[PDB]
Amino acid sequence: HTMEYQHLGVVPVVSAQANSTPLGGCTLSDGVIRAMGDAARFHVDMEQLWQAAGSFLAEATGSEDACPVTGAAAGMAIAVAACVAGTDGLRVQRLPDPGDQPNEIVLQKGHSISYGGAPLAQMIALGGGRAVEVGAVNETPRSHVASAVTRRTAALVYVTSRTHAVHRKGVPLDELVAIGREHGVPVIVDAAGEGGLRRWVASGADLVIYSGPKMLGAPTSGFICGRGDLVAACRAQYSGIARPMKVGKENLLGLLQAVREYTAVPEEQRAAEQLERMTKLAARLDKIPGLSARTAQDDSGRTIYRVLLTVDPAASAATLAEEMRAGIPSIYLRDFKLHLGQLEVDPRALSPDGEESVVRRLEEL
Amino acid sequence: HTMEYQHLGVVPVVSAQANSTPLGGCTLSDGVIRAMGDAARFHVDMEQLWQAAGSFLAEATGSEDACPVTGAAAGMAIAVAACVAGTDGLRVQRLPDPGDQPNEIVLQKGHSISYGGAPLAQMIALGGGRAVEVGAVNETPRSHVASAVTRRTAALVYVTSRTHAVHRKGVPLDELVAIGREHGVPVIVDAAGEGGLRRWVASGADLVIYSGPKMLGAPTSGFICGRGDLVAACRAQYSGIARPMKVGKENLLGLLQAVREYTAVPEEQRAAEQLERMTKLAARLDKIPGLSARTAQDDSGRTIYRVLLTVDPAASAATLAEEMRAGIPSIYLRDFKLHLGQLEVDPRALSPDGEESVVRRLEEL
Repeated sequence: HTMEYQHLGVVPVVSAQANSTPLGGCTLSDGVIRAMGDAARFHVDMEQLWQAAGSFLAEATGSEDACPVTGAAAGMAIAVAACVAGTDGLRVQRLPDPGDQPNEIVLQKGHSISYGGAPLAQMIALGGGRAVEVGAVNETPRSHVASAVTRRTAALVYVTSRTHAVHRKGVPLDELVAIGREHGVPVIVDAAGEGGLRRWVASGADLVIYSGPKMLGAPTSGFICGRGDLVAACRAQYSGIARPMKVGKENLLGLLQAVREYTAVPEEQRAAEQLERMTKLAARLDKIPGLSARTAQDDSGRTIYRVLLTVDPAASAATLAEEMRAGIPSIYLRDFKLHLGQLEVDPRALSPDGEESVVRRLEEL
Repeated sequence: HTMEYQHLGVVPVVSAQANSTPLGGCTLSDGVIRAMGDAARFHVDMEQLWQAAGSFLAEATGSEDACPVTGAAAGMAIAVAACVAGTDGLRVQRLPDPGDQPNEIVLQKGHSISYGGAPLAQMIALGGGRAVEVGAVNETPRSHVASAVTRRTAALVYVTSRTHAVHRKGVPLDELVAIGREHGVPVIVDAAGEGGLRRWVASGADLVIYSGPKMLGAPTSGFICGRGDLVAACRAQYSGIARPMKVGKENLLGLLQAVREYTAVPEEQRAAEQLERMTKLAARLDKIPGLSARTAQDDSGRTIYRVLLTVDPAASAATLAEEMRAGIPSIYLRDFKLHLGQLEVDPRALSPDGEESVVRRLEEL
């Protein structure tokens, strides 16, 4: 019959570390799945579909236009290419050679992140740019950034993630927009796993990048929204460095159905339901022998709740984390606080049956 | 009479953000002050004093030898120069020109910190080296570091601070030592504000840098301890790039008296006294109108305690922080958690009269 994971010997896993790309991103709702199936039955003008999908994604973000991509990593490469090559078909097809165009891409040292091993500076190089890192991980003064903007500067890159990037004594986004407007250089925003669909565009940034499977519950996909002229320069890159970064019509329709369902549920019900589900889950874990648990808000200051595990060695935090990933139902928890002897259970990719699969696997030790 | 701060119009300040360099570092005990005064009355062979002070500082750290410096920033420059120029008097006096010596200094992207605005890579350039940053702030695989070590590599730099540097999915120190021993390249450790005087040397690193005023309660000073041959190459740099980084005999004797007093008080009494003093201080603050307080261990996982303030806007966290630094007794608190609407009160530079100066200044608002 139809091939499934069990046919390939791939047993599913339990994701208690949110929508990780190495874990397939996220699971789709029945509506997202059905949208991918209906789009796979007809031939459509992809230029007309891209223009229509862009206006849909721009309205949901309050921006001028939008351009779908495969994800946040491809979003950065295309956004940089749009600022370097523009819409000239010959310059587009000559990238990553910048030719005679300014291609310096300025960013703070603390924002030099990696996309699953691929550095953000490598995505800048694919788009014909050269990364110029300013400041240090613990400090980057505003004057350091403004002095780094010259006639050879093509764009400014800002990473919003307080999990993968560091912002301590850095330059805020509104300061970068003020710097960009002062010299006339675009500002590119990496908002890969951000839930706010309008706050980052409202900052005045020219291009804002979202990843699909992170929060919107979409298949492998993404989009770049912002100013109309630069979003138009993004689309032109699909005749160049963005040609290998294909976006199938099934992924795009599945992405639009994910946004329509995301903008329907209010953020209050999604936060309250998670806050009450993790409060009930933290009680079941705190009663385990030699394990303390409590509901804790996101340390970065977001409306996301999890269960901070206190793996006291009287009952090893590092050894116990590997024990969960090797059981019969493979379970992946957040281990960023393993140096503090702690672990976390993220509910953003955890099914109700997945919650029971974690309490049972924990009770067996 | 004798000139003091009041004669210059400099009014003292209250340090609730530990021993910050911009705040004069730290205050000295009566014994440290007396040691600086007694050393200022006699002429001594500085080579004999440096040899004697090195053996004293090496015994307290369990290393082979030690070399005093002005502080952690100068420690990095001299340690790099020791790995690049060695002990050749001509190469020492030709730095920061490396000549024909290998001068690549490999470090993780997350460890590219700054010393009060001066980047760590700039300190590497002063010592005749070239910084090679590997990986990203959120990830740096071990293979990335080992592949970056070539015949042109002079040393490996590791920053221990979990406050100013990022270690998330990075390379641990014992892995760097294994990499250094594999290729035969020294390992340089920035342990500026570390309290452990022996754990970092015991890791096998060749050179370990400590800053005086940070934890040891010393005047402006510092030292580099580690392997004998490289510590000898550090001393030779004082005929070169370390000549402007003078260390007066008063600062050095004051540093040794600080180490003798530090190794006398057990870490149990210093941690218990702080844990009980901040527990009593957190109760006086939690009773303030619209302010919650509690004793919290160091988020990085250290035996240091502070009072996490919950500045609810019902009674602005950012505005209230500036209000404390502008009062009649200027008070500086930790504002690294201001994005979370919080603030901290560090007791490492807070006198008992300084504690009362903070509760009174907080009660006046």
